[PDB]
Amino acid sequence: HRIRDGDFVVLKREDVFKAVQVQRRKKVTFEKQWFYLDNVIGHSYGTAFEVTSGGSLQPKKKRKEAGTDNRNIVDDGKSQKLTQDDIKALKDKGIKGEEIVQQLIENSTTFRDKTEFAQDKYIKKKKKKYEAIITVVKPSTRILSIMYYAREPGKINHMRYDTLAQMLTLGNIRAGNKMIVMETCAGLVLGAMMERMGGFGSIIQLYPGGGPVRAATACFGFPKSFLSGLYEFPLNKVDSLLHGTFSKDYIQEKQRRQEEQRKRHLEAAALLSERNADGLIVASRFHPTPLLLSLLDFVAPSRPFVVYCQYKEPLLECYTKLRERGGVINLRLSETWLRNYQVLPDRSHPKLLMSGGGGYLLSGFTVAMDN
Amino acid sequence: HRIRDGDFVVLKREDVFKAVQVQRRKKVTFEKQWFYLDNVIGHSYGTAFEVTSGGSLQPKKKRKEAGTDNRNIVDDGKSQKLTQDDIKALKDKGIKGEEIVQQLIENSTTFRDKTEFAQDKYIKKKKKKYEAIITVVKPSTRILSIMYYAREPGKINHMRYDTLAQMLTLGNIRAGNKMIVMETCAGLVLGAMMERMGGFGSIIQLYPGGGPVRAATACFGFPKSFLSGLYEFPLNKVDSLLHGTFSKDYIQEKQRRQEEQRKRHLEAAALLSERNADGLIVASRFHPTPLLLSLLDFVAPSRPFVVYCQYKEPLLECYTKLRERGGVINLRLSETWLRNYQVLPDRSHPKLLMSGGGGYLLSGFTVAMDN
Amino acid sequence: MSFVAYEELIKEGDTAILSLGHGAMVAVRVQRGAQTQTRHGVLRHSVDLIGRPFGSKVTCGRGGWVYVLHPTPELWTLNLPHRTQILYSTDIALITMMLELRPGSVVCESGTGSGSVSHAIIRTIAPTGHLHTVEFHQQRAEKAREEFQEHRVGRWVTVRTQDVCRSGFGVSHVADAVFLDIPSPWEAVGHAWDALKVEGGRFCSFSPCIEQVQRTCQALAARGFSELSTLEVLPQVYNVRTVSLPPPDLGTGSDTSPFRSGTPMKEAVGHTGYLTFATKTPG
Amino acid sequence: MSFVAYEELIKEGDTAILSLGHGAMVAVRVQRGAQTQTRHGVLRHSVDLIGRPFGSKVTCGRGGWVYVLHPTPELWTLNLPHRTQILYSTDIALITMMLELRPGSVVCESGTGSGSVSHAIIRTIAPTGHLHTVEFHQQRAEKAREEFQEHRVGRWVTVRTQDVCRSGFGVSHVADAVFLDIPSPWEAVGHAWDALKVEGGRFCSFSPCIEQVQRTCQALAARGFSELSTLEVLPQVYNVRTVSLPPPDLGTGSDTSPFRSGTPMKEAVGHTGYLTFATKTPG
RNA sequence: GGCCCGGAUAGCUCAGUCGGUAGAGCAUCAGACUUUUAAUCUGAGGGUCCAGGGUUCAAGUCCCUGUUCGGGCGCCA
RNA sequence: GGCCCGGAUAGCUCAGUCGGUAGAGCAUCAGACUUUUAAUCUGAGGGUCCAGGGUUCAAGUCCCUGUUCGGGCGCCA
Ligand SMILES: Nc1ncnc2c1ncn2[C@@H]1O[C@H](CSCC[C@H](N)C(=O)O)[C@@H](O)[C@H]1O
Ligand SMILES: Nc1ncnc2c1ncn2[C@@H]1O[C@H](CSCC[C@H](N)C(=O)O)[C@@H](O)[C@H]1O
Ligand code: NA
Ligand code: NA
Repeated sequence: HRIRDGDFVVLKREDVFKAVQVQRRKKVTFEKQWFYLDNVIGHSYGTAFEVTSGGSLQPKKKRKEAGTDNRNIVDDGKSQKLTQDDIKALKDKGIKGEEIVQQLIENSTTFRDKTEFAQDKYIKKKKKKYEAIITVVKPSTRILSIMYYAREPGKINHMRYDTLAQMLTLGNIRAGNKMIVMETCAGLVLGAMMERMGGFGSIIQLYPGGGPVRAATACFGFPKSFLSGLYEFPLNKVDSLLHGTFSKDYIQEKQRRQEEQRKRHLEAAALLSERNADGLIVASRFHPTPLLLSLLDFVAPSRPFVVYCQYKEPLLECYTKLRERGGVINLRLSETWLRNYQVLPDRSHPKLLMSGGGGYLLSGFTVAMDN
Repeated sequence: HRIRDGDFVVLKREDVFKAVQVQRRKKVTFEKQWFYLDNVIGHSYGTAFEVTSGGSLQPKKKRKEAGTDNRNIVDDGKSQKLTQDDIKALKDKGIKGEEIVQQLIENSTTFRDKTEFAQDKYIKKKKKKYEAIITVVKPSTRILSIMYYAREPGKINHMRYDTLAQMLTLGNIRAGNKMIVMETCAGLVLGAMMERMGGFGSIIQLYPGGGPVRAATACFGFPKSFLSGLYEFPLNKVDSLLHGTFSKDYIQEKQRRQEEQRKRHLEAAALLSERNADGLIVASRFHPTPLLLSLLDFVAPSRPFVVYCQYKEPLLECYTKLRERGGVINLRLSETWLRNYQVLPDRSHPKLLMSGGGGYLLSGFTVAMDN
Repeated sequence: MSFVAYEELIKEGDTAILSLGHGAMVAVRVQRGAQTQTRHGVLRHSVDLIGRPFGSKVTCGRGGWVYVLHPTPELWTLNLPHRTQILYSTDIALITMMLELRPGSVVCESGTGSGSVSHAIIRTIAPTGHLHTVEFHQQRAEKAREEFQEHRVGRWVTVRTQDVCRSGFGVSHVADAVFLDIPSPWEAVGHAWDALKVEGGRFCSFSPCIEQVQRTCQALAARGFSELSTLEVLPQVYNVRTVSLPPPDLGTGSDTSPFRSGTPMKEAVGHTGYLTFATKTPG
Repeated sequence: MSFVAYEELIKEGDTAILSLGHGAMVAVRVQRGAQTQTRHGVLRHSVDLIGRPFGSKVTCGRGGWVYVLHPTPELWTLNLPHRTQILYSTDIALITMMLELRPGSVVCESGTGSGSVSHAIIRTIAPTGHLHTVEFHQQRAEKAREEFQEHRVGRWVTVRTQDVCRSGFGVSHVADAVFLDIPSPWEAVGHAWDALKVEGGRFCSFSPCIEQVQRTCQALAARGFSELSTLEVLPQVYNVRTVSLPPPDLGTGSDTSPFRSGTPMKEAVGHTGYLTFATKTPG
């Protein structure tokens, strides 16, 4: 609803995002600056901000002759009539920023001779550097998936956000499902699944190493209620399961977690043994082929599965292997290309075409085996 | 300049192309019709035409209430007040076509209630079927490359026209060069190279089987003067060359060709032996890797080469192998995506994004070997 | 069925999806006494379908066989009767995530069209959310209501037959998200704002033509919408084939071995439409 | 050199391209007594370059080395001094073929800019063709003339310093092709028609923004141009790497083998501009 | 009796239950070859999707009818 | 004396002559483990590119200066 202390949150400046948890009297950095989040409270999500003295102040939500050609515009280097030393003074003096802009404009001999568009562009370039405006928004799969692909793409195996969206849809992720996921994407996929399940149903997370990564998952700010249906089970004990051959003051706290974890793992293994899961989602740094061939056995017939891979070649093998094994139908190897656009009056065009580094997907439905 | 008998030519209707040679009293088909080309002469290239009685007639170069919504438009199936039998009558009667349109409009109850755009669209659909207009244009790499990719893409290994263009540029094809080409693209690549060389320099074509394919090449309508610099040499005798170990009334005509071909082949082998070629172009149905590793030996240092392949994987190996062999620099594995646009008032958007089936290119420059 | 919950067994009234080989498929309404003909033979519902579990191989007639799949919006989208051009699952996936749709979401939509997006939304916002959709074509509106009842999702959706650009969505300040798929969405931007909660929400419009996008963006800005983004998403699908390029004959008597490739099914990927997103916040 | 003919040996006045490893490169004007510094050491022209053949490995200083490449428009495009944004070889390749450029072609161009396209055209239309290019910025115009003389291609090109939209290209009814790279090309469509031969020819305009394209297409149609086509070409470049995805630990004690992949150098391919083509015919 | 389902592009004729329809064969032509009213092998040329109407947004993976080829059900819709 | 060339993103510090800069290391933290003012192994968190100006079309693979790290040339520009 409205912002509050302890709330997990995402900061946005232009298209740049960074997630943080709000704490009274705590220092965090964002794009070359230092904040104290105390001042951002009681304000609605979508609120804007500016830095001042280490503290953020609530700013408003909102806030002509020109040439035709550049035929006589020359790059003398002597167009701005104030120095690289003068310039620091204005900041060292801690003036607003909007005035630093107005000053730079006024001291530009060429500005008036520039085209209206060239002018608009000159200003936008200056504002972006001197008028640092920070927005505070609510965490969501949209925002967190876009943040991660831009800020830490290696942590999520370069899974682009449009690709993540396809996985959620192709896997028919929804409330009530019993879902199996195997992710090394910092818990982003897990969290996205959890958002779309809304606390209804169950998720069984297979993890490598000593535990599941859920750094991203935490950024979502989920209720405790969503944890009751969340299970985890070590990936190294999967083979045993498909064969049935599966089994001073903190030392106690360590005994508590180890047994309460043992417990939660036994429950999880029971649920898996039922082999009646409503879907399978795989997105990891590991080779997918063996993961699928094993994990599908936990999935019920007429259920969707989706496998992500940063590379295509591994999914080609997995396609062929699933075709030998059988038990699947409507196999589809896919990729999505994403293009974003600048839409301005008389200045409309595409910016970037994201392709090849957004990843690949292999999807299909389970079916009953021949016997 | 202007159209004449014997001229190689390309026919165009909408975006559909077909190449043919003009002959007096000769029957050819084009998109469900029969022509006699006799009538198309003395006319300038770019001229338009219509069929009538098996003959083409020169036509001119050139030649309002509506609704807002379709909320009350229903698909009764009873909107056109003339029958599927009535319709043949108009054609069986051999009427113009424009009137068949005007009639269809007049007998459409819904037309007046349609949007202006929906109307424009309705007409365009009808004109395209009843107002068959044929343009006659001059052969060029542009037109022939677009024709082949649309009409016979398998004949040219699915090399899209933008990809062909890149090859010509990356290989710095120009007048004066001594070029080596190995093509199974019906002679399209050969012809494109010949257009850009303008009769200056030399081309040595390595062919498989009993001879080089030049069906497409013939569509260009090149002067005899371009043949003097054109050489051919069998691909099966290449290994011998790099080792120096290379050697009732028509029966005579067969002896003439066989010796005059033997001759032309000896010249070609001499030119190759000089190992001073200005570039190498490869586009075939054969695996490229061995072709390159052999053929580059005929190429001089500081010269560009370009290899086409419908598939990427083969070029990955070739990249690695060239890297072992050495003698190359600035290796570049590339692909081009092509997008075309509909540009109309209030109706502007992309149509198709051509990708993956246009092919791949491996390019670089030769350099001197270490010794 | 249902569309909103997986069930083990096929029952009467269920919409079942038959896979006919390749990727071809057909949707079927299961009724006692009913028959369905396919290229692999005949299916008699009362004995071949009803009572049987989804995902099973169903023998048809002369030894022919078929697989029967549980319905989903994605499968429905590929088998539903077109009364309009529809959105496919690639655009729908992006729309759903960027609108931040989830269980409990209240969503406004126009136009309903053939219900492809409608079903996806319902699947996503159930069991606590609701969809207020709008269609100014009486027949399409009613056909949509019929399907929603047949598929047993009427609880989560209300169809209103009216012009969204004059009369709005039929609700005010209740929606977390608004989705537009109409020819003149800039004339509905005000109503979208009115439909969205005062606390704020998300907006998305689908337009084939860039001039429609330009007008939409202009209207969004003027009304107070923020975080404007215009995107296009393009699906590419690959066939998995083994290919072998024959070695050339150089006259000589390993580096020419067969390989797996992922080749595009089509040489060209088409354009559906641009997707323009925005955010509503107080201030 | 020359730009229009391959020569075996490096000589004074030649523009040589040095490859510095990776894909990095630098262009150099070869002069006696001159020195060039690179990350691999120093090159003394009079002894390390002059007299030596292109394609050779040149030892520099402390045992460092470089390769020296013969100039081409493509290499020049990647090493020339920007006085403007320029077109790269992918757009130039398409422009060249679609304009039907060949030896003997007469071509009109505006604006000259930094001469990237100019050099490509000259390479293509030599030895019999000619380029009439136009640039209304005095300094850019003169810098272009200087380069053309330095590269010994002045014979094939004439630079005229004037406004193409008011005064045209400086010639009339002589051109087989017209190429526009300016902000307001719709104001030059009439002059393009006047510049092209009466017998006809080809037209191409490069514009970053779709609104510029729309105006251009409108003007082309009104003036009598035909065969209007608007295209965009997008280059994708791949790095060839061997990758190995580690097998997962399922607890078990072949299908996880390393592989060659072609991965994009960049996760996104940018937009340069739209290319609008058309044809002029009498009638 | 009818109903249901699937096809139609090259001169002709075909094309897979893996999400297998720009892939082929026949025939024709050329080269090579020997066995010559000619055979054989290799290769090449040949492709824009049956016709008509309706309709979707200003993007058809839409619909109806006609012709024709095929599969299935049974006197029921 | 100067000139030329190349670098600067994570708290810190690095990154290849194949067209090798979202790739890492250090440190920190967690898990496991034993040797516990703690070690070891494994894993995790941490990224938007030094600062300022100019300029290209309404797309920078553009330029100048400052700070600082490094390579090279020689008293020449
Ligand atoms: N002003 C308006 N008010 C309500 N509906 C409208 C409208 N303008 C157009 N429409 C309806 O919007 C629909 C667009 S087709 C939309 C299809 C839909 N997205 C799907 O996936 O199924 C049409 O059915 C049309 O009747
Ligand atoms: N009306 C006009 N007449 C002549 N030149 C113009 C012009 N309008 C813009 N220009 C020039 O056109 C150029 C566009 S930059 C073009 C770069 C060029 N295509 C290249 O590859 O190098 C600018 O230098 C500008 O000065
Ligand atoms: Na046929
Ligand atoms: Na640093």
